[PDB]
Amino acid sequence: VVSDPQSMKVTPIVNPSSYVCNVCNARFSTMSALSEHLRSDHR
Amino acid sequence: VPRPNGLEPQLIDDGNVPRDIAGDWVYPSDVLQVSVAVFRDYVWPMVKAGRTRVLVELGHYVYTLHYYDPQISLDEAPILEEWLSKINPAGIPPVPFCIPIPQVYPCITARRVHYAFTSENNNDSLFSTNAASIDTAFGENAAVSP
Amino acid sequence: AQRQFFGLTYNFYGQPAPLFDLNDLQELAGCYARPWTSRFSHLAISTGSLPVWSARYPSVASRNIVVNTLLGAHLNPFAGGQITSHQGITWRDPVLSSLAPVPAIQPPPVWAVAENVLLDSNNYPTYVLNLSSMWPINQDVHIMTMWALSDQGPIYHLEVPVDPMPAATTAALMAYTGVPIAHLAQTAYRFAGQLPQSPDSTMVSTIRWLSAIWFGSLTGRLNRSRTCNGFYFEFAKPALNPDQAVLKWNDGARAAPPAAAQSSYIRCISPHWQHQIVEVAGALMSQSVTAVTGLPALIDEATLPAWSQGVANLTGNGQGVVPCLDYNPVPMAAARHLQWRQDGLITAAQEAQLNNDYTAYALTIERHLTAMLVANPIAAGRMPIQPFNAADFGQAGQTAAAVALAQAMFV
Repeated sequence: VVSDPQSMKVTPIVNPSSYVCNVCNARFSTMSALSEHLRSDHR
Repeated sequence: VPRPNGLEPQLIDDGNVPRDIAGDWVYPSDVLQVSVAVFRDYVWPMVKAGRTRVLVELGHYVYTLHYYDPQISLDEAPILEEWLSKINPAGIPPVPFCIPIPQVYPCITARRVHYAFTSENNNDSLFSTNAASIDTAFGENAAVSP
Repeated sequence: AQRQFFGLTYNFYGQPAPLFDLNDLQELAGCYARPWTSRFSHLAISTGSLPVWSARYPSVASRNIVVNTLLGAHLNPFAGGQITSHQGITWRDPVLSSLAPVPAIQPPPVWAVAENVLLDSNNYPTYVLNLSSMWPINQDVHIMTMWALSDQGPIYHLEVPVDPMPAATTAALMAYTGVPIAHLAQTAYRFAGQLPQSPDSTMVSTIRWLSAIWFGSLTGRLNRSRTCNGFYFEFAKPALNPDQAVLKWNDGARAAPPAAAQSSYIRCISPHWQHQIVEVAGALMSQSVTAVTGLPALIDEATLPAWSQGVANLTGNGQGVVPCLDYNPVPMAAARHLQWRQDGLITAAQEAQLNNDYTAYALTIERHLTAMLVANPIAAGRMPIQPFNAADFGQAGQTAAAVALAQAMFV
């Protein structure tokens, strides 16, 4: 890796910040917590 | 409307017949106000992937500019994602457009990724492109209009 | 149980190779590229009334119509014994699960593209020697056969015995009450496609009794005031989602077991079945029965397409055949409303009312398919629409005879 000026920076195509319940929508901080909504609430 | 076992989430189109996000959409602004929570979660991840050019159709908006430097690299995505996260069913922030600062020499430029760009020619107060410079080289020369 | 399904591959309509490309393999819902146990997969999770159809799949029967040519294009077994491969795509192993790219080191022989290849089933000895694992494949191939032996709507099969519903049937059926016909097709199919059942199993004679009990409702003979044995299907306004059926239970004046067996194959000539989830459901809901129990008899060669003429053990022409009474959605429902008025369910004013509200609905079905066939021709590559032509859509065959069959099926 060579830190430099130009290097077409491209944002993640899917905001890693939050995690939406796809069945419902109750979002979560870490992917992990979203597994619980989908394993618990939606199962 | 979401679809089962790996199928694209259909975006209920105008005629009221869910269509699919990978295409060309026309977003009646008002809609985009009581809907962002969705927009940003299904069509947005799509536009970035570069597979769903969308036209947000809002009459006359206020418009914030942001001159960046063509030398260095930049990706106009977050100065947009943020703008989206500030749209209530109430009010939207002045549409922000990033614009490279016009250089004097013929500089090497870093491939930036942009998304927002208006259809109508709203560049009517540019006045001048490089007052003091003996000549703009990479920026858009805009000699003082006579 | 049962192991001897005689199939028939989809027609090419005059096209070079089978109507489907490479992308169809990695787009199927559910289990990756596994065409088996698919069909009602994109409908596993209901969001609303609106029929599930995207850009590539312009209709309801579009998902199935595609998995058909994709199915036949990879059916050398049962018709040759080998496994072959079409355009660099083959099955993983003898069990025949999902389709992966041709394995290196020992690649299978290239499939010889051919139209309408007769499937014998016994030709592939590995099938019977591994029945409990590759059982769904029997139900699916049977589907493709019923769909292939027709250029206008899947030919299923009604029946109804001479005597009343068994004592084990009436107790099993009282569990699918508040369940739309769209869902009954999903529960019926998913049933006979996962474990080898018997021809005389309780869930088989009940699901068959549920299909023929649905036809009478579709014709209007088995309405709210005339149940087969306490079961019928209440239809909502045609302008307010006519797809809703539901098997309601009542205690009114039942009909009566017919003097003889009314075994008869039915079809939907009008290309309307393509976008109607109710027609596709009624067809596949009956096919689930003829799966565990092969064709009760042969199909009539009377009409049908020019390619289904005299099949091996599917379509005959002698005396061992059963006539196929084909209908048309618009005239069928127009005669279905006429039944309701006869007994006094609807006013004589709602007679000519429901006709205009439905003919306008069926028009939307026609305006849609015609606009999709032009968008997606046939010589392009795939066949999500199936070239029906615009000269039809309202040339109703012997629909008037299908209605007379329902009156005879429930005297």
